[PDB]
Amino acid sequence: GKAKKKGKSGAARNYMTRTQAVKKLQLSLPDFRKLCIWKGIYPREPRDRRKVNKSATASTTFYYTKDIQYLLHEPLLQKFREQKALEKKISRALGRGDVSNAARLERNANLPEKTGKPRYTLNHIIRERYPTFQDALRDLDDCLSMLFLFANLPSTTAVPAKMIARCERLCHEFQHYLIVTHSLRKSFLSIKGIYYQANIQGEDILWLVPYKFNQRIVGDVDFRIMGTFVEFYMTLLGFVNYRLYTSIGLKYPP
Amino acid sequence: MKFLKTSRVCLVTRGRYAGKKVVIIQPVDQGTKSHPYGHALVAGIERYPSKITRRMSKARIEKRSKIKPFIKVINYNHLMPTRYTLELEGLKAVINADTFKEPSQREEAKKTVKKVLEDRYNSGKNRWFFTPLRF
Amino acid sequence: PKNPLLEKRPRNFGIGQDIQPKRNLSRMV
Amino acid sequence: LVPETLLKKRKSQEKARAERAAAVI
Amino acid sequence: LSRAPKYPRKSIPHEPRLDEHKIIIHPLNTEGALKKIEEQNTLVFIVDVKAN
Amino acid sequence: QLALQKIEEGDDTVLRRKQLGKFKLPEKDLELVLPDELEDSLRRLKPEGNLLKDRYRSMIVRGKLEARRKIPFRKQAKTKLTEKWTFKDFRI
Amino acid sequence: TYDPWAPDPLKKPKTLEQKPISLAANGKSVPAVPKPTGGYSYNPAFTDYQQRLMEESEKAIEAERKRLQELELERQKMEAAARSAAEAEAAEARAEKP
Amino acid sequence: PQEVSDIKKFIEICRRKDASSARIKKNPKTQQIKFKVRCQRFLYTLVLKDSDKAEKLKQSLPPNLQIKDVPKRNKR
RNA sequence: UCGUGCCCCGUGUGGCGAAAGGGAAGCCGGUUAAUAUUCCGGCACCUGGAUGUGGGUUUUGCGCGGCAACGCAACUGAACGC
Repeated sequence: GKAKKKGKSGAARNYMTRTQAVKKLQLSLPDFRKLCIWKGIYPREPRDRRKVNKSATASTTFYYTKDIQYLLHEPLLQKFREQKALEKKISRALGRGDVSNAARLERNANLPEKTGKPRYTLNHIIRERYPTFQDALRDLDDCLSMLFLFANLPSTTAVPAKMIARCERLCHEFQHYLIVTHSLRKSFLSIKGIYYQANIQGEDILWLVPYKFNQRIVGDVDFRIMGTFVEFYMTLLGFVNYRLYTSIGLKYPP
Repeated sequence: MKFLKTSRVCLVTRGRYAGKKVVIIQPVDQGTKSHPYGHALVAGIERYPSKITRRMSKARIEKRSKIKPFIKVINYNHLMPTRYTLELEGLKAVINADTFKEPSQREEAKKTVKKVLEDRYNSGKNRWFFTPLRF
Repeated sequence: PKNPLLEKRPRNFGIGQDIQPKRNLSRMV
Repeated sequence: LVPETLLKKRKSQEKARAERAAAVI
Repeated sequence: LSRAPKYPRKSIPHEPRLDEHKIIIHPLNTEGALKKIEEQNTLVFIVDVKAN
Repeated sequence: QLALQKIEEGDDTVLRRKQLGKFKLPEKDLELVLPDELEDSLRRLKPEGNLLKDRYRSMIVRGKLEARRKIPFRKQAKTKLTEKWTFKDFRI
Repeated sequence: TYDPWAPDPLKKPKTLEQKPISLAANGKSVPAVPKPTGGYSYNPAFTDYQQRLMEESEKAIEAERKRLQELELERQKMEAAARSAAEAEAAEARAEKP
Repeated sequence: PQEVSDIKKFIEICRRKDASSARIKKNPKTQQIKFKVRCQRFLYTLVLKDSDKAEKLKQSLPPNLQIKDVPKRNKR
C-alpha cells in the first residue's frame, strides 16, 4: 500500500519524554512528579533514545505513552485544578478585605497544616496500586520504614507538624496491633538503627527505625518528593490498620 | 631563500587531509625513486582538540583536549606553505622514508607525534597550529 | 591560575560585521 | 599507607560533606 | 479541557455493523471455484462489498 | 566455540555503569565504627549513616524515580524597570 | 469509613504491569529493607568486625593507590607541558620524456 | 541468485538456520556439478567440476538439510 | 526551591486541481470457455518497524590506504545552514 514514513511507529510511538508527558497532561512539574509517585509511573529506557527524541541526552527521562494515556483519566487532575481555582478565590477575598469569606473559603482547601492529613485524598489510588491485602503487606516494609523515620522529624512546609503527629499516631496503632496479636518476632540493634521483624498473616515484615536522636535533613535528598511518599504511605497504613483491627475484632481507630 | 625546511607549517590542499595543518619533518627536494618530484615528509593533525570553556569540568577538558595525528608523504604542489613555524624537539626524525613501508612503524610514529603535539598544545603555545582552518 | 586554553572571542556589532545580538525590541512590537 | 588513618580521613571527609549539606525609602 | 458531558448523547452504543455472519454470505459453487479447490487449495466465497 | 561463549536478590553496593537521571549515584558513605571509636554500651553508641538519605537512595536504586540534583536558584524573567505615567506626570 | 480490598480504562495497561528498572549490577530487584548482617551490629562479633575491617582497609588502600597514581600522572603532564613551553620560548627567542 | 566461490562459505551457508533445502544439478555436457542451497533471501549456487570429491562434498554437507537431485524433466 | 515557572525560534498559514507532467518497488515460464507484470511455480525487489548474530571500530576513543584524481563491507553526528 502507501509507503510509511520514518519515525511514525515503533519506539517513537512507544515512549515519551518527560517534557512531552507534562505538556500532554497540562500539569506543572511538581504536580506531575507527585502524580507519577502516587500512581506508580516509572522511568523507562529505550534501546535507542534518538529514535524517540533527537535532542535527548543521557539525563533525559522517558515514560510509556500508554502510562501517560492512563494518567489522563485520573480524577486527581480535576482536584488539582479545583484547588488552584479555590486559591485564586481566597486571594480575591483577602485582596478585597473580606476576611470572613476568606476564612470560609479556606475551610474548603483542607490544608494539611490544619487537618493532619494529605491535601488530596488517595483512597481510590490505594486499591488500584494494591489489588490484594497481601500486596499491601508486602509493601509494608517500605511504608513502615518511611513513616517511623518521619515520625521523628521537625516540621516543614512539605510535611507539617500535624501530619508528623498523624504519622506517629498511625505507627503507635500498628505497634499496639502487633502487641495484642504477639506478631513481633525478631529485633536487631545495628549501628544504623533498630530493625524489627514481625509476621502478619504469613508475611514477614522487616523495617528499620532510627534511634531517638536529632535527625539530619541534608540537601542530597529530594525532601518534597519524600513528603509525597509520606502522604501515600500514611494513606496506605490507615487502611492496613483498619483491616487488621477489624480482622482481630477491635474497634478502629483506638 | 628556501622556506620548505624542517619545522615549516604548511596546509594540505588535496587528499583526505585537505585543509589540515602539518609541520614538515623532512624535505626531499630532489625526489626519490618512489616519489620522483619535490615532496615532504610531514606530521599533522587529523582531529583538532575541541574548544574549552571556563565552566567545563577537568574530565571534560581532558577528554576534549585529545589530538588525533597523522603522518604523510605529500607532494609540494599539494601544500600551501605558511609563515608559521613549529619547532619540536621530540619530532626530530620521527619519520623517514622506511617508516611508511611498515604498518607498525607508522603506529609508533603516530603515537610519538600525538604525545609531542599534545604536550605543545597543553603548554598553550602555537595556538594557530591547533586551531582548525575554516573554509 | 586560569586555564591557558581559555580564549576570548569578542564580537563586533558594527555594520557588516558579526550578527546583531538579541536586543529588547518592545518599543517596536 | 596506614589503613586506619585512611579510613579515618574518609570518615572525617564524609562528616564534613554531610554537615555542609545539612547546614533609604 | 477535555469534554466531561453531563449526559451521553447516545444512550446505547451501536452493535458492530459488520460481524462475521454479515461478512460471509455464501461460498461460490461455480465450476471455476470447484477447479480452484483442488488445484490451488483455495476456497471462493461471496462476501460483503464493504469488507476488506 | 561461539555456542560456549554465548552459554557462559540485587545488591545495592554494586551498581550498574549507566546512570538513571542526571548523575550516577555515588558510592555509599562508610558505615563502620573504627576501633578507636568502639564503645561498650548502648548509651554511648554513635549512630552511623543517614536513614532519610538511605530511603532516597533505595527509591532511586529500585527505580521508582531518577536521580536529580537540587536547583538553588532559578533563572529570572528578563524585565525592564520603567516609571509609571502618573509618577512621571506628577508636578509640584 | 472506606475499606479497600473488600471512557475510563478500568483495566490498567500492561505497561504498568511491567516491573521497574533495577540499578543493581546483576539486574535483580533490590529489597526495600535488606537484611542486616552481624558485622553491622552495635556490639559485633569479633570475626564479623574483623572481616568488615579488612574489606574496608583493602578498599581504602586501593583507593589511595589510585589517587596517588593519577596525581603523579597529572604532575608528569604538567611538567611535560612546562618543558614544551620553555622549548617554544627558546625557539621564539632564537628566531627573534617517454 | 548468488554464486558462492568458496567451500567454507558454502558450508556456513548450508549450516545456516534458514537453509530450507538443497539440490544437486548435473550438467554432463559441460562436465560440471552445481550445488544449490535455498535460503530466505537468496539461492546460493556453488559450481564445481564433475568429480568424485564433488560427490563426497555431499557427505560434508549437514545431514538435517534435505538434499535432492534435479531430475531431467521439471514436471509441474 | 521564593517549586506552580523559565528559555529558544520566525515562516507563515487551509484545501482542491494531471489514469499523457513529477513519482519507492516484479521478472520469466505455465495455466482458463472467458483474467492475468494480478492466478500457479520458480526467482526477486521496495517501504516501514523491532531486535539479534557475525563482522567492523575503540586502551593513540569515533577506520585505513593512495603524491593526487580517489578507493575499500562497515567506519558517530542534533540545532542551525550550504
